[PDB]
Amino acid sequence: WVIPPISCPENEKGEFPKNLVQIKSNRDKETKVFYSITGQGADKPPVGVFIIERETGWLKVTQPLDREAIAKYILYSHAVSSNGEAVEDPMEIVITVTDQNDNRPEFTQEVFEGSVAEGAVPGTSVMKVSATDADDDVNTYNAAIAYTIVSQDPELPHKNMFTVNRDTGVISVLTSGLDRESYPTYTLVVQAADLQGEGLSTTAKAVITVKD
Ligand SMILES: [Ca+2]
Ligand SMILES: [Ca+2]
Ligand SMILES: [Ca+2]
Repeated sequence: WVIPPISCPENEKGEFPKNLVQIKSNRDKETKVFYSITGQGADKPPVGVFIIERETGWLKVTQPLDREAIAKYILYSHAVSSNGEAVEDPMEIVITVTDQNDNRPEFTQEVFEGSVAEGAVPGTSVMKVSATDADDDVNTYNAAIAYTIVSQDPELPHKNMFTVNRDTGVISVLTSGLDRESYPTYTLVVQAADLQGEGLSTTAKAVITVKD
């Protein structure tokens, strides 16, 4: 069997500090030992965001974390006898910051210029609007963006001219009518909303200039 790793849920509240796991060294009864820790987040920037009870070897986190700032922390423990002799070899402990969804997805832009041709046939791909999300796009949907249009303008010759692939944010003519003659440009309001379209959201525009 083996020892499992250590992950600590970001943005935690309750009271601080909090007990991660517990450290040891068989020189428990043989002498007196004092545990300490080295690394960033311990004895380096960020300064002591992690501490260990010298007499119990109880790891600790004296505040909340940001998986966007640092998702993983690497921490090293040491054992010393009351007299100043390392009894154990510096052991390494790894601490993972799980994620939570506190990031509004961000359209890479606010104004995505675009262009379509009159002929165009219902299916023609006109352009694409694109966004980013920094929450754990790898082990949570928390960075799963889902696109939709909010308001087209002018709404002629029909409400709902173009449409947008949710999954990839591409706009394609949805029905016919585009007539450069009377509606030369169009102003689409796209909306990216993470969590597969059930969480944080943002918006930007799309200017589809109909061509001859
Ligand atoms: Ca965060
Ligand atoms: Ca998010
Ligand atoms: Ca996050």
